[PDB]
Amino acid sequence: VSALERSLRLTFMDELMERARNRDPSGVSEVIYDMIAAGLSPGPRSFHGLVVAHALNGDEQGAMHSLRKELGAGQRPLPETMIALVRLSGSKGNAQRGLELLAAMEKLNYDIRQAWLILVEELVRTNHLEEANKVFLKGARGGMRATDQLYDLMIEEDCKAGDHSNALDISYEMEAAGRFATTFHFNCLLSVQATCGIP
Amino acid sequence: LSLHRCGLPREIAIELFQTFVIRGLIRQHLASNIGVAKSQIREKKPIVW
Amino acid sequence: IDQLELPPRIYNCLKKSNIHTLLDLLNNSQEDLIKMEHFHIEDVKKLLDILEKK
Amino acid sequence: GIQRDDNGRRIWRRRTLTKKDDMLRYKLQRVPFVEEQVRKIKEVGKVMTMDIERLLLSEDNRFEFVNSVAAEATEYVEKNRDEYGGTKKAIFHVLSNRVNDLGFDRPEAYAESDPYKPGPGYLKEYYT
Amino acid sequence: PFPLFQSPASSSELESADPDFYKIGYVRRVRAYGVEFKEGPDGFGIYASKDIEPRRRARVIMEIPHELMITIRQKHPWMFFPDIVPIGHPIFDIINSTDPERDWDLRLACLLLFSFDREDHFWRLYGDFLPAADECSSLLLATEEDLAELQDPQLVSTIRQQQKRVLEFWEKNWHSGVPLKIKRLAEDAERFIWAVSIAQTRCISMKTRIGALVQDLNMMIPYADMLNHSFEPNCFLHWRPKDRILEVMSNAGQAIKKGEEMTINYMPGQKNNMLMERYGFSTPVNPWDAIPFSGDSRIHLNSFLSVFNIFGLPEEYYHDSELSGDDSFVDGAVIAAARTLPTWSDIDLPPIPSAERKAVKELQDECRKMLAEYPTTSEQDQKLLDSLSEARTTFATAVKYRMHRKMFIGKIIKALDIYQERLLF
Amino acid sequence: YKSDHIRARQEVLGTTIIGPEDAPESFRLLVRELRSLALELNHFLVSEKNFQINRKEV
Ligand SMILES: Nc1ncnc2c1ncn2[C@@H]1O[C@H](CSCC[C@H](N)C(=O)O)[C@@H](O)[C@H]1O
Repeated sequence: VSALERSLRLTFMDELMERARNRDPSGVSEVIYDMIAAGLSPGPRSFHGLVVAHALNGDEQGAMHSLRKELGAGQRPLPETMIALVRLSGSKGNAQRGLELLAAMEKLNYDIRQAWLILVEELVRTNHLEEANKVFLKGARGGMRATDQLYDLMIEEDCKAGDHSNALDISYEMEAAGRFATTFHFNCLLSVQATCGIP
Repeated sequence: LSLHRCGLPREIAIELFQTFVIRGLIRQHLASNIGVAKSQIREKKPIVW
Repeated sequence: IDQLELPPRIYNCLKKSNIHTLLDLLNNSQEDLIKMEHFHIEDVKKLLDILEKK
Repeated sequence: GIQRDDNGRRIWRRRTLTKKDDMLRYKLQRVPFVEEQVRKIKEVGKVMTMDIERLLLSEDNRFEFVNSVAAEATEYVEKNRDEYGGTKKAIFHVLSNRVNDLGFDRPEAYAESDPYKPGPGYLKEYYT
Repeated sequence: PFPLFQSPASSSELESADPDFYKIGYVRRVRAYGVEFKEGPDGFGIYASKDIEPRRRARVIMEIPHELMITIRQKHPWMFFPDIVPIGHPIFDIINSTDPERDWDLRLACLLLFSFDREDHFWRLYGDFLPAADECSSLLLATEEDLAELQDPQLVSTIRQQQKRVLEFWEKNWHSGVPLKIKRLAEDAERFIWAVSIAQTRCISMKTRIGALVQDLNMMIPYADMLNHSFEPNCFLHWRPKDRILEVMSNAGQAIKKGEEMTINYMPGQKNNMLMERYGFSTPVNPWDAIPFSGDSRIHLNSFLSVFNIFGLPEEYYHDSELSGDDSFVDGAVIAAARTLPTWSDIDLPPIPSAERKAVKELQDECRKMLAEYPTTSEQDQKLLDSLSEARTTFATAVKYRMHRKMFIGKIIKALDIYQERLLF
Repeated sequence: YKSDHIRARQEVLGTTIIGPEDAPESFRLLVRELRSLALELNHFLVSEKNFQINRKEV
């Protein structure tokens, strides 16, 4: 590797991040274009700035377009890019897109669990509780253990929404995951059972 | 006999394990179907025991 | 091992160890031969080259 | 602590039992005449009996253990219908696997053949 | 290819242990499966006698009956299981006159000395395989010469604080007026120091169910303390309550190759100073060692985590081997850097490589200062150890502790170096 | 099915030849006898998931 070769990457990537952090994917498209003109092949982190530019503005279609271009070039995407993709999908509640990306990470042999937590949290954050149940349970049946906060957050939201059927199933998964339901978890379940009319 | 074993006669064992013997005959292709096996059991072939 | 032109001491030790066939001799190891009573390290060397000629 | 000789190699005190253990000389012997017992135990099937208890030793509730065994046995037969009908039993295969999971060695499903069976039509009459 | 034609007939520092060592336990229903005990200049150790093919669940490695152990409750009242102290014995008054939370080691030392005096107790035989006062690596036995060389005012102050506490406890409870049955336990002050050193360096706290009772016991399990420490253990300790057997079980689905050492984590996550204070040893690959740092400069740890294939939450930081391919550099040492280094992160904000490059050298500009603070270098200390041929083992550990800390600073200097250049790609 | 239970015993041979959820006939017969005495014996399964009460037909 030439000494000035890394300098050219530094100069290019010192500027791409500015466009990446200023939320303008259009400007980033030329930076990689002149980077192709520069002669050196694109890198996984080169698309990272392109991906986040779409993610910051909320270009879910643009984020996928940047992803396949990274795939089209033929290098493994960075996990940070993958994590940003599922988080963007969770922000818009696109459950089908989120699970498809998570399957790619497992096919890419990455840590799906940490990204799986963020996607579930985002759906709860965006009040997509029903979709969050689908994502959380499917990961729960797999064997991965969620965080203590996620179990508390997910159960409480379901009981507030009258979703005791999903909350109880989630609570059972938590028990099998190695965490036992404390008084807090039972209190959430009782908030719904007390209204069923059967003491 | 051992403490955990019991001896069953052939005519009593075959009555109790009627279904399982038929399954074994079908599984190992000795009997094509249930009807052949039941007739074969009544024939008391050496394979049945 | 009778047909193998072994030294008389080598032959007697193998027979004492209930080793009669060439196949039985091959299935043993050099360590399995050293542990025999009247068998030494130099003997397993001369035993091998006899088999090598065959 | 660290001690080395001229050659640079490390010399350490070989920790050895200074005193004498009475039970050491009273327990290393093995009985020589249990060949017929060990063969009978394997043929009868008592070897699984010890294994069944051994699994229960690490278990918390024996009713959960049998439910887990039954659940896993049902899973085995669903995958391979045409395997657990005769000499191999679904439940015995589970027990043999669970012992092998602990790191020990057992024959698959504790199945044993009759090496001295003369002919296909000859079935071993039991001396009652 | 016949066995006769094939002629099969390193690691010289490790020799097979005395056969009596396993035999005296074997007669007491102690079984070790697929492993053997080897000893060397460092000490004992358990090494696999064969390849451990992984199974669906954890594989049993060792079994220790309860009656061979010395156990005392962590919480008052102090009840001893496999009860060895007779009712009315004066040694109980010494034990009962201890700090409920600070003197756990002292209460085990009294039992340890008491067990050696008992003729029928198993530990009077197993005590011969314990390291002597000079062989033990506990810092509690170290003098000022080793403590001064340790180069850690905080750690030295703690060690010297413990020495006063232990020595004064012996003075109070082993005066001239004690009964002979108590006096013979600790004829001199030095022996009690060794007893506390063994208790600190070999206690294994664990919640065990004995019959219908569940409690936390400061246990003294034999043959299980011999397992060395590693923050990525290949086996763990499991208590089987039905037969009161402590099972050593290898991690489920993990293969152990021939000759590989079996290790357990003494503590879940701790720094090397804690390990030196408790066990008197340090590991350069500790994923919990920290270092004070100014908060002015920080980097994007997410980029730092990914470039070394580190995933999971900070509570579960770990490195992926197959993703990195070989990556001989990455170990547990760099994982600690992911925690102790000042870092910044937003939802998805990408970092500025130039700003980080502006800061990586600035970060490394500070990193050269701590190494300059210690007069010796990392290679200077290990070179001295090879040249050294007559010194206490605590001196070597004190050398190792500062060497590991210096390398931990040296490791992160290289870690930031590779991270800085790899950020461009 | 190893008793007076027509539905289960009908296919229990065939499950063991190739390789419940309903009340037994005795209980169903018991209901009719109580049903003949102007007594309505009802078996409900209140669900533990969503508290959905369903009447098990007897
Ligand atoms: N991972 C490790 N690295 C270095 N020393 C270790 C170690 N694990 C244990 N030790 C040593 O063992 C002591 C704890 S007791 C463990 C038994 C000891 N290894 C023996 O051979 O008898 C520590 O004080 C240290 O001296």
